Amino acid sequence: SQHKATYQQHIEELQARTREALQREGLDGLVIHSGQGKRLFLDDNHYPFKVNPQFKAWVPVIDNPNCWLVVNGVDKPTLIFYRPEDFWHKVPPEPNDFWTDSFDIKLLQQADAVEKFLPYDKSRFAYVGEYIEVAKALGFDNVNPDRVLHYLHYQRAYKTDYELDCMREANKLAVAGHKAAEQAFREGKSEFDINLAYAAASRQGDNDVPYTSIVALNEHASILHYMQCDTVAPKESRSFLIDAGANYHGYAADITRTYAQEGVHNSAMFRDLIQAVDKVTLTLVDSLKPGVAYTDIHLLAHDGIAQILHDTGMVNLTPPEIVEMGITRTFFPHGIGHFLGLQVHDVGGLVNDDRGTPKPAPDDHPFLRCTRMVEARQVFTIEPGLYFIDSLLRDLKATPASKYINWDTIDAYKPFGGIRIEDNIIVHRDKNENMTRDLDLNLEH
Amino acid sequence: SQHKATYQQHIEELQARTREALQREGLDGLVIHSGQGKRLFLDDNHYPFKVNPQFKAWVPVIDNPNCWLVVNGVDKPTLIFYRPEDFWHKVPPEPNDFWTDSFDIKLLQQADAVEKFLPYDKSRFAYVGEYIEVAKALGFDNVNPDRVLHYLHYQRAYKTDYELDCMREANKLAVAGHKAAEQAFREGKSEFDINLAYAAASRQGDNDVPYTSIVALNEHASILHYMQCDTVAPKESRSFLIDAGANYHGYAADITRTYAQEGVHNSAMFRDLIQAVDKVTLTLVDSLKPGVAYTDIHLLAHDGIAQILHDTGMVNLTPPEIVEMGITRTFFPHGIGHFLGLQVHDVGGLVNDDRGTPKPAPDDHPFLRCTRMVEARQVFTIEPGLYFIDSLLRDLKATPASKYINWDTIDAYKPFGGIRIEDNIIVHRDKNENMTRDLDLNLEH
Ligand SMILES: [Mn+2]
Ligand SMILES: [Mn+2]
Ligand SMILES: [Mn+2]
Ligand SMILES: [Mn+2]
Ligand code: NI
Ligand code: NI
Repeated sequence: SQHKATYQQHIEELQARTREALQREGLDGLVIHSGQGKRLFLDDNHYPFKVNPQFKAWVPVIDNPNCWLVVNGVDKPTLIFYRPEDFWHKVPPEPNDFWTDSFDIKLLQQADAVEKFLPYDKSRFAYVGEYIEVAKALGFDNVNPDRVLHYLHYQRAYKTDYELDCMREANKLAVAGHKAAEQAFREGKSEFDINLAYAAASRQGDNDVPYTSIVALNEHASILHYMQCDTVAPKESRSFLIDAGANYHGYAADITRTYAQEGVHNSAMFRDLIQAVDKVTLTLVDSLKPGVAYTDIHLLAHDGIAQILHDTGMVNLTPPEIVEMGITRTFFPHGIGHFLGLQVHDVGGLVNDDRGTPKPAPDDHPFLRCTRMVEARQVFTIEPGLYFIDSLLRDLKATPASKYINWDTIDAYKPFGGIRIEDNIIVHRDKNENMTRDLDLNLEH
Repeated sequence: SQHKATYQQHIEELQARTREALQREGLDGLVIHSGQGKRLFLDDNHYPFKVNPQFKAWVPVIDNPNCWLVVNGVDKPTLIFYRPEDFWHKVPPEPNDFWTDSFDIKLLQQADAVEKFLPYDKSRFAYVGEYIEVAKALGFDNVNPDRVLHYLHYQRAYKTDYELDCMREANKLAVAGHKAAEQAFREGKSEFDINLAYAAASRQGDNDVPYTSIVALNEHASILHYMQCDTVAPKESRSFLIDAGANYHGYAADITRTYAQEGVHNSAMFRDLIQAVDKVTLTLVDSLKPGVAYTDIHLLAHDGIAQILHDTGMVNLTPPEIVEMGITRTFFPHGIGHFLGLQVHDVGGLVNDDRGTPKPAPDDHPFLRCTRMVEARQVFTIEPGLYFIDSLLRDLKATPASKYINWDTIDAYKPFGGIRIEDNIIVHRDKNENMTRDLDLNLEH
């Protein structure tokens, strides 16, 4: 509907960035490697193929190993495109799609035959890719140069119109999955079956999604990296946290919702806690504006969580006292969000400039993944949370801060695990676009 | 029900094998590494963890990186068991299950802290694992010694009672998936949705199964490594080939079935072709007996396929002439089957002895994966096929053999793609156990 024209503009922007990167490093071009198949130890099975982000940054070929871009920022980029013809393969038609006019395409039938399409004098080129020993054999002395990658990673923060469209489509697929997952939860289904419901609606399976989904019932919602999926449902399914996304052309969505089951003891109470976290998400989204330091968004999240901890009677101190004593970190221990793009935890969040000068997170907020200034064309997650994490509550109970905690109230919330409400937002010059809310993903459907 | 006693016997057999391997190499012990997490290039996501087969050969811990066995074939094996306690992890109870009494278990909280549990003098030990640079840093000069691995791989052919039980359970899960997949096909569902139906019934997802499933409709059934799953069903779904398995404690099932849709033009004809391939599978299974050369099973398969090609009028030559002219290879181009176990294409199929002397497949049958003599306690796949592979038919049409082919008959079968019927069989001294058929997986359900 608009992708060919927007893609051609995307290519012009990438060519411009490539010219600058090449000037900084003193090179004539880059050779960008999609990757290779990875064989299991002692075995003939392979790992799922995961394309080099620097390759899919140019072209929506995400499922094809042994492909190579040769770019100089001036000429039409060369795409060496892997297309074996052995009888056991599904041989697709030669590439022909919205993107193909942008490239000089060379078909490669044998991965080991790639030298014939590469530059003769590689002294002037840098290989960009994971297979640094392969690049060495092929003759590249310059591999993954920091000046090039720091510059490209910095610019990756600013999405082109094409990229923003791809991210909108990824959000659409993810939202469909999310709505189906909520229904499956309310049907009493296991974590495993809820995940299949999400796959069925998003049309994305476990090796299509851009990160492994968190599908967590009851107390599992307190476990931030909960990776199991139980195949039997709990006797009582009272709460549900799902963190799951989708890919479109290699661009990610990254969405979290939390739910309370109708009819269980204290359902309304937990539901209202979810609603309070939701209001923090939306308030923080409104605080995103060009010029704001993203660290201030993180600190503002801690202020919101403190207000909830106070209002619910969980902590018998004033909101600023709850913050200043460090108590909010027990309940909200991770970062407020991060750049989103070709990678889920997208690149450039902890640098100050395009040369890679570090700007690390504060010491008391070590898991914050972005400290950049907010600007137009950036895409962010905003993901406040409030959890009842047994290990951190136990640590807290053994401190002097334990006397301010109403442990009866903690015990009432604890069986519901925790809460996170994560949206994906495009920052524009004069407004924000909450892709997730624009698709009518709120709190119950 | 019987697993603790059978497992203890399994451990005694492994200790015996370990004593022999150690004697051949001149070592005092092995250090066997489960593996490590693999990070995506430039990213913080990880590949799905895949356990070292030599580790899961001892213990049913298949989802845990940074674990280490120390074995000498005499003492109770040491298991260094990874159990980090950081707040973001689901911390399970300390290991306690049927297998745990067999080990001296040392808990490891930090992967990089493993040196404290390893032998001081490593000169006498061999590391067995993928992370050979890690082993070098830790001080092992002996890594993956051929004498040890050739011996252990040879003995892996002969399954213990415990292993046979695990393989029976894997077959049970796979069969459940297979029956559900057939139903989904007959409902007109897409490849993608058929795969979800299989997951739902087997309770195994894309990263649980021991190989990526082939889920192929119509002409896709002719594509032996068909890896796509279309998300929209064809206008007419006339045929279905599914090659899919399951894991139980790291042991694989590996099953293929093919189906014809009721009511389509030429349905009965294709159905009858499936039935003829099925009769070849069953006849070949009866030919498996201790003392038989597995290569003779492969050649016997070619005789059966020739008989079908003759009987159907596809090829206007006598059955032995069809074989001797090489025509059967166009229709059945892969091997008749392979050892099955901890790995799908299980180890030791192409060696003559326990020192690794090669016994490669014949030149005219290069994809045959097993040339071993059949013996009791071995587990095999038997997987004859008959396909209509456009690339090979085109090659054939350009040869003098083209004049013997009834291309009208080929054109009638071609839209159905192809056929494979694969069972998993345990060879006993006096009989075979067809695990797959024992679970009532035949041709329509
Ligand atoms: Mn996120
Ligand atoms: Mn997330
Ligand atoms: Mn097989
Ligand atoms: Mn198979
Ligand atoms: Ni368009
Ligand atoms: Ni048992």
